[PDB]
Amino acid sequence: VHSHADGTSYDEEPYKIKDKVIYSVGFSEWNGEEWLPHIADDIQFELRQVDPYYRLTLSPSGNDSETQYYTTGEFILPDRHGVFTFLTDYRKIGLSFTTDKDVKAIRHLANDEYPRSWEISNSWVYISAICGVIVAWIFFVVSFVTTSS
Amino acid sequence: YLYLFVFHSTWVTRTAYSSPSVVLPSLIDDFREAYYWLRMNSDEDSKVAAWWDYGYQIGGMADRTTLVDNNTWNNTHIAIVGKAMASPEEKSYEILKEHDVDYVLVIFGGLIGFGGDDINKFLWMIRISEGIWPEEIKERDFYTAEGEYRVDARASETMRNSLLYKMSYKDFPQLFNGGQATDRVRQQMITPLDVPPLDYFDEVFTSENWMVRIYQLKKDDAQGRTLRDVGELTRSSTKTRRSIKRPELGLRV
Amino acid sequence: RFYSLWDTNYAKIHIPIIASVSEHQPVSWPAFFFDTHFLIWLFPAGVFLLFLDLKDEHVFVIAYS
Amino acid sequence: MISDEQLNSLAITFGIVMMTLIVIYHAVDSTMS
Amino acid sequence: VDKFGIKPEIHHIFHAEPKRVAKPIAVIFVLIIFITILSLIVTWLNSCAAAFNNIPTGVTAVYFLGFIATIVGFEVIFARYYLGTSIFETLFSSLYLGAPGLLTSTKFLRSFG
Amino acid sequence: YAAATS
Amino acid sequence: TYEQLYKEFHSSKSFQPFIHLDTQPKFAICGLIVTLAVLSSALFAVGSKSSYIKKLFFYTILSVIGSLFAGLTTVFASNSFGVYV
Amino acid sequence: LNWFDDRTWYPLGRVTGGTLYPGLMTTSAFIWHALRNWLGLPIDIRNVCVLFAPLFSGVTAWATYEFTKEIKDASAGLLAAGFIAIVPGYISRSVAGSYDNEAIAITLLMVTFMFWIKAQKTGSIMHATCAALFYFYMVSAWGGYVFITNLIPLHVFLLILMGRYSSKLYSAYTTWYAIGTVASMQIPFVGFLPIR
Amino acid sequence: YEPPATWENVDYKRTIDVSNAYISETIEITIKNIASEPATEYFTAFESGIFSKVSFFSAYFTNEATFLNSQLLAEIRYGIIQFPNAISPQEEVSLVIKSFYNTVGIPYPEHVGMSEEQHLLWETNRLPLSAYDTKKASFTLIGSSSFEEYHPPNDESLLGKANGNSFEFGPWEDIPRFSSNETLAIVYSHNAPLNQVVNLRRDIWLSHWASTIQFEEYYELTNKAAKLSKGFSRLELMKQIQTQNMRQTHFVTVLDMLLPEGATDHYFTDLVGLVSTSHAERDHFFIRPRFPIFGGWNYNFTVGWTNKLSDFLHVSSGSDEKFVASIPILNGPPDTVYDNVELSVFLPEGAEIFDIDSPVPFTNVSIETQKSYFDLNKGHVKLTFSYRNLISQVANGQVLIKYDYPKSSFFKKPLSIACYIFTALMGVFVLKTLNMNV
Ligand SMILES: *[C@@H]1O[C@H](CO)[C@@H](O[C@@H]2O[C@H](CO)[C@@H](O[C@@H]3O[C@H](CO[C@H]4O[C@H](CO)[C@@H](O)[C@H](O)[C@@H]4O)[C@@H](O)[C@H](O[C@H]4O[C@H](CO)[C@@H](O)[C@H](O)[C@@H]4O[C@H]4O[C@H](CO)[C@@H](O)[C@H](O)[C@@H]4O[C@H]4O[C@H](CO)[C@@H](O)[C@H](O)[C@@H]4O)[C@@H]3O)[C@H](O)[C@H]2NC(C)=O)[C@H](O)[C@H]1NC(C)=O
Ligand SMILES: CCCCC/C=C/C/C=C\CCCCCCCC(=O)O[C@H](COC(=O)CCCCCCCCCCCCCCC)COP(=O)([O-])OCC[N+](C)(C)C
Ligand SMILES: CCCCC/C=C\C/C=C\CCCCCCCC(=O)O[C@H](COC(=O)CCCCCCCCCCCCCCC)COP(=O)([O-])OCC[N+](C)(C)C
Ligand SMILES: CCCCC/C=C\C/C=C\CCCCCCCC(=O)O[C@H](COC(=O)CCCCCCCCCCCCCCC)COP(=O)([O-])OCC[N+](C)(C)C
Ligand SMILES: CCCCC/C=C\C/C=C\CCCCCCCC(=O)O[C@H](COC(=O)CCCCCCCCCCCCCCC)COP(=O)([O-])OCC[N+](C)(C)C
Ligand SMILES: *C(=O)c1ccc(-c2c3ccc(=[N+](C)C)cc-3oc3cc(N(C)C)ccc23)c(C(=O)[O-])c1
Ligand SMILES: *[C@@H]1O[C@H](CO)[C@@H](O[C@@H]2O[C@H](CO)[C@@H](O)[C@H](O)[C@H]2NC(C)=O)[C@H](O)[C@H]1NC(C)=O
Ligand SMILES: *[C@@H]1O[C@H](CO)[C@@H](O[C@@H]2O[C@H](CO)[C@@H](O)[C@H](O)[C@H]2NC(C)=O)[C@H](O)[C@H]1NC(C)=O
Ligand SMILES: *[C@@H]1O[C@H](CO)[C@@H](O)[C@H](O)[C@H]1NC(C)=O
Ligand SMILES: [Mn+2]
Repeated sequence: VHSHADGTSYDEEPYKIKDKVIYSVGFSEWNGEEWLPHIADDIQFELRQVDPYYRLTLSPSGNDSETQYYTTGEFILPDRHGVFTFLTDYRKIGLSFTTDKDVKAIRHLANDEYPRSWEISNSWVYISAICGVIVAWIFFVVSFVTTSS
Repeated sequence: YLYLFVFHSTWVTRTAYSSPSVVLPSLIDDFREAYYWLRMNSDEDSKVAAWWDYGYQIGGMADRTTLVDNNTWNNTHIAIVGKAMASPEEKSYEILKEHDVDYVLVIFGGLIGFGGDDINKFLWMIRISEGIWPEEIKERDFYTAEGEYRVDARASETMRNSLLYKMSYKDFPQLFNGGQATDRVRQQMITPLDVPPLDYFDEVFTSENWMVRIYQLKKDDAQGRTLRDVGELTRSSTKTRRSIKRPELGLRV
Repeated sequence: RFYSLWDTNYAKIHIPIIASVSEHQPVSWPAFFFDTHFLIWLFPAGVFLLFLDLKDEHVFVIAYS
Repeated sequence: MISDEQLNSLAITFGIVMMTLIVIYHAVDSTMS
Repeated sequence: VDKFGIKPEIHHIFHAEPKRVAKPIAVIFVLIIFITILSLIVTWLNSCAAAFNNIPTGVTAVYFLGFIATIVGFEVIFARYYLGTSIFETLFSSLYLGAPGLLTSTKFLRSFG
Repeated sequence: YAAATS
Repeated sequence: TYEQLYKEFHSSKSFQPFIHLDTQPKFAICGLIVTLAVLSSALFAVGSKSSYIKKLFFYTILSVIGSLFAGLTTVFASNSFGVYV
Repeated sequence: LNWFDDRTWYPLGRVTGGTLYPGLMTTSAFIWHALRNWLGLPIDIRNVCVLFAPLFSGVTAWATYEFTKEIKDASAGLLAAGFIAIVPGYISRSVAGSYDNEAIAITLLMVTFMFWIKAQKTGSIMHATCAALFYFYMVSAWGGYVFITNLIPLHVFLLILMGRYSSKLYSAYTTWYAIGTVASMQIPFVGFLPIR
Repeated sequence: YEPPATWENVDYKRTIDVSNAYISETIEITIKNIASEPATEYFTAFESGIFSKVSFFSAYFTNEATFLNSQLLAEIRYGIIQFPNAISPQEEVSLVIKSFYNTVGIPYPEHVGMSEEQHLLWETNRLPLSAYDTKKASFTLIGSSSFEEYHPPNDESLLGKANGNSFEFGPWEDIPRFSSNETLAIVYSHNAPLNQVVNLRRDIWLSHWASTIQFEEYYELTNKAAKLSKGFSRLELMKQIQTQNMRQTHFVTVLDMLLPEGATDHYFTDLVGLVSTSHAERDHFFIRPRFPIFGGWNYNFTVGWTNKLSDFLHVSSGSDEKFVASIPILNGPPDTVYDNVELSVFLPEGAEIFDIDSPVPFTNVSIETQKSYFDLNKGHVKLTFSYRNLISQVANGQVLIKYDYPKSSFFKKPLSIACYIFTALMGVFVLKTLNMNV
């Protein structure tokens, strides 16, 4: 499972560049009698386009009765946009091979998601110029229709 | 002259500029038939790898993911597809697998005589790939030793072993009775031995007039051996092995 | 593409994808008839007639043509 | 629906009607002005 | 020894957010621009003569107020647009304001001239 | 004439 | 009740059309003409320059007649082109 | 306007917002909305897309009529409109079914040129503003707007060399340039190309 | 919930027919009244999975020609039959119970080649499952050329003999009630496409102004036959066709739809365009899909035609403005199984529905309004019946609708179009007499 860092899902909010997401996955072993938790430290997670953009070692965080869960802590999605695969490939010798994949689309930033003008100081200067011109134009029009020649 | 203008304009409009593209007048409905098959009998997330010319149409009608489209913003990607189609099946398989491709679509006009088939657009693919990778796809190898572009029994060994050639002329000679078929855009005879077997791809669809042909990448062997070996096993007739000879394999890590 | 309109041989030399599309090729004389019958001979005339009496509108049309 | 031949006839009929009306307009305009 | 051992970790390297100027400099320049606007508004009323002699009187005053109300009101719309309202609301508000304004402004201009 | 390879 | 409704349906007379579909195309080619004439007169009643009240009177009555004729024409033409209304 | 399609160029994807011209689609969508919500007839979107070019062919004929009516007379305008209506050269890229950018683009070109000539000979700010707005529409519709961007200046330049400068020219050109350029930098595809 | 009132099955004869794309059952039971109190009802027993998909349930008297009241009661689930007259304390009654189910057997070898015939596997209870003690029984499988049993039991009594094309299971003579510990898996031959329509959407548009009733059906079809082993080869298909392989096949090449008499303006399209291979004959509309539908393939298409309103709409006698309409429920290919049907009758804007009736039970009825090409007021009245399991030829009922369409509402459509044109013309008038010159 992969989700936003705040618990929001992917369907409620599709992923966007430079977002913070969490990946978790659980494992279990068969002793031949009961399923038990698999404590392994070599498991890794890869966010790939065609080549790994993120390779992160999963850390144990939260054990069930028969399974143990692993997680990559919050990480920031790349600034490159595209269709990225969320991959957990556990391939140890002697053990069963387990592969999990999930192709998701990481959008670019929309037009309304950039910082507004009133939050950048350089923009403060330019907004001031625009306002001074609009106000002076209104005063000009009133005076051009009032003042006789 | 004005009345002549009206007549000439109407005739020109009727004869030349009013032809649809999805349906060739005879009706030949191969394009839509193949695209609808791909839309109805394929997985919604599957990816189709064809030439750029037919990208938009697929997206509109097949409604499936495409590697390249008519808009050509990225030329390295188109070069990758061109390399994937002008190289031996092993290389094509590796490249296409690296991009999660499920199906490959080719246009073949040998039966009808379309003329807009992929084999009449192969020399362009070879050029574009040649630009990016000058040492692997060489245009001077798809010609004969005399400089001729042949698809006959006198084709280059590099031509006969390319993906596009082996995927377009498959099961073609066995169609025309007698054991020899005749093309109708290049006007050359293809015999059953001019076409080597495809060991990495399966045919899943072939339109009614053999104009669109859809192949599917086959999953790699469970035992982890090259698919050419699986093939040469399933083909080679049963016979006693030559002998038991120590294999030259190297050092186990 | 705009440079290619002046350096006619440029496309093939560098951009190999612009010189494969049929759309960007020169045209033989028949096509200027198949598309504008009768008008094609009568157009060069209209340009001269607009040139004998220059006005600003006519300067526009001449440059366009 | 309307057949192809009938469509051709309609196209040519509209074109001829258009050209004759334009010629009549030019004739009246030139004579009267 | 391919794909048999643990693999080195990869971490994406990000770019830098562009540097914004310190607020004191921006405040200084905003003050300069404000002073320039004030100097213009006073140059009109002082050195130059914006006479304000021919203020309209009679029924024409009503049309004058309507004209000024269209002139300021389109600007109010554009400011209500800069601050978040949608293009469709900004396109219907403009139509509503424009139609009576197109009548009253033309009427003021016809009477006065 | 269309956006296609010749 | 299925039995009651079924008996009522079978022991009843079949639908009879107001204007048969076959004849509706001719009615359209006639209605169009009338609308064209009346509307054209209405369009030529905004230049009379006789009296604003007279212009309003003429325009309103001509427009009303033209509107009724145009509505009928639209229904007949729709039905005759295969888009039934 | 903020659409990322992940079903084209599969590994990379395509940001359509800044790689598409949004004016043909916007016009078709507006016609669709108008027909189904106001006039009351809900035609399909495939039918509107198919019959888009035939509809604007008449608009192009009228625009040609006015543009010619600005160079000689109204009779020559009628002849020009008749010629353009059925001329095979225009018909080739505007047959019912053809839905590329040219369908509406070559209509806007004539409209823009009409307003420019009306603005240059008369000398009016309103017609130059109308020309600027239609030039914006062309910038938003087709990618061959650059032709206008280089034909309107050229005309003006020639008028300077032949000694025919006036004040009507100053007024018309400066108003067209200012409004048109500031408005054609609002399409995401164009960006800051007009100044660099 | 064993039924308290009791009966005794003197003879229980069961015949299952497998010659179609569905299962039809006919149970001929003679019941005696164990209880001394007069009994009036009988309960039939179904399993859970079989009761989930039972399309048609009927019961009738062997001697009489009348259909006894029969319902499905909603883990041996039950159906209740109701006798017209009270049955005496000790007396015998003979019924023929007929059921049609929406299940067919799965192919025993899942993958077969284009030419090979298909064998299907069906699993059912061999021993009579009933709520009343049974003193004699039989089970006979008919309708297929070859019947064999998968994993036959050891016991000789639990075995089948073949007479002609039947597979009789032999007369047992002592059966406890509620005894279902036996399972029978039988493989039978089949050489026909198993046509399943996942969803059908029927639109029936009534127009008073033009006396035409228009039908438009959207089909989502799938063949449930054996999947193609080794993939699809055009070469093999063409070789079959050229050698005049006119035998039976398990793939769909042509579909023969049966339409109401007098149909006109036929059309057959799909989501990609108009298919051209569509021959319309006399009351038959032959349709050829773009690609032959093999085992496990999906094809979604739309067919449509037009008829005359005089054939479906009748006028009430007491009032000239009340109408009764009888509309068919299914007009599809000869042998097909439907899994969901949504029948929508669109009525003119004025109509006000007054009475509704359906011969087969429905899963939902809804009334709403949907706009149309010249709907400038509210829209056509849309009455929607949702149904679940329907069979091609069993479900031949006709929906009956009674609605009121007054003459005031007939003339309002021209008036609304006229009001729109009138307002436009008044707007032009205002725009023309309002000077805005500075
Ligand atoms: C059009 O389509 C084409 C094809 O479809 C697209 O082209 C592809 O683009 C890819 C990325 O843009 C590119 O992949 C990169 O290639 C680089 C060069 O590869 C060649 O050289 C290397 C040796 O240098 C060979 O090993 C290789 O086989 C080639 O011969 C690689 O260097 C790139 O690797 C880096 O990125 C990948 C993916 O993130 C990582 O897995 C890898 O480990 C490298 O990561 C380093 O850099 C990233 C930032 O990019 C860091 O985040 C990371 O931590 C690493 O940083 C260390 O190293 C850097 C220096 O590299 C150092 O500064 C830093 O401090 C750290 O020390 C990657 O493999 C494809 O090759 C290319 N394909 C083709 C056919 O051209 C094209 O994009 C499309 N056009 C578009 C989209 O507009
Ligand atoms: C914002 C205002 C716009 C200005 C317009 C003015 C206002 C009045 C409104 C419309 C009046 C006429 C509109 C009818 C056109 C629809 C016909 C259609 O679409 O027909 C198409 C195809 O055509 C035809 O068959 C013949 C083509 C003839 C069309 C005539 C063209 C005249 C008008 C051209 C432009 C019209 C603009 C509308 C779309 C942009 C429907 O084919 P189909 O396969 O869907 O169904 C086919 C039927 N089966 C279901 C059985 C398969
Ligand atoms: C006498 C006074 C008259 C005033 C002057 C009027 C006209 C001047 C014309 C120039 C306009 C310049 C740019 C306008 C941007 C509008 C888009 C928009 O609005 O999209 C914007 C941004 O998308 C874009 O950049 C899109 C690029 C422009 C695309 C335009 C569509 C092309 C079609 C052209 C013709 C359409 C005709 C249709 C039928 C005929 C988002 O808007 P929002 O909803 O997030 O707004 C919220 C308010 N924020 C701004 C504070 C967040
Ligand atoms: C303002 C001046 C306008 C002047 C117009 C002049 C000439 C028009 C000439 C030809 C256009 C029609 C020719 C094609 C006919 C077949 C189209 C077709 O077959 O397509 C139709 C849809 O298309 C249309 O809506 C065509 C609209 C026809 C309009 C006819 C013209 C008279 C009205 C003029 C405008 C009045 C506006 C008043 C507003 C208050 C396919 O519908 P469907 O797939 O749902 O099939 C139906 C299946 N159910 C019914 C079961 C769902
Ligand atoms: C500035 C204005 C623009 C000037 C003109 C613009 C465009 C027109 C030019 C070309 C259009 C090409 C015609 C192709 C149409 C194909 C369909 C076809 O031809 O249908 C023909 C029918 O024809 C006709 O009976 C013509 C009907 C006569 C109509 C009278 C004039 C039309 C009035 C329209 C506007 C009225 C509104 C008034 C107020 C707004 C065959 O159809 P079907 O056998 O499938 O009928 C289906 C089977 N039933 C018969 C059972 C339904
Ligand atoms: C663009 O590359 C191009 C446009 C039009 C034509 C063309 C025809 C194309 C398809 C046709 N059908 C399948 C009906 C017919 C065509 O007729 C033509 C006739 C001429 N003449 C009379 C000189 C010219 C072109 C076409 C082509 C093409 O195939 O040549 C190409
Ligand atoms: C064509 O109809 C089929 C049959 O209903 C549709 O198949 C269903 O598709 C959805 C989503 O893809 C799946 O969840 C269902 O399981 C499918 N049902 C079956 C029986 O396979 C199919 O989606 C339709 N195709 C189109 C293009 O509309
Ligand atoms: C039967 O009626 C309809 C059948 O469509 C269903 O109820 C409606 O379902 C639609 C489907 O989107 C919802 O939008 C509505 O809110 C539902 N209610 C109404 C009143 O329309 C449902 O299947 C059944 N409703 C019942 C039994 O009340
Ligand atoms: C989980 O917690 C630890 C392992 O981390 C250990 O007590 C046991 O395996 C688990 N205990 C419970 C209560 O789940
Ligand atoms: Mn284009």
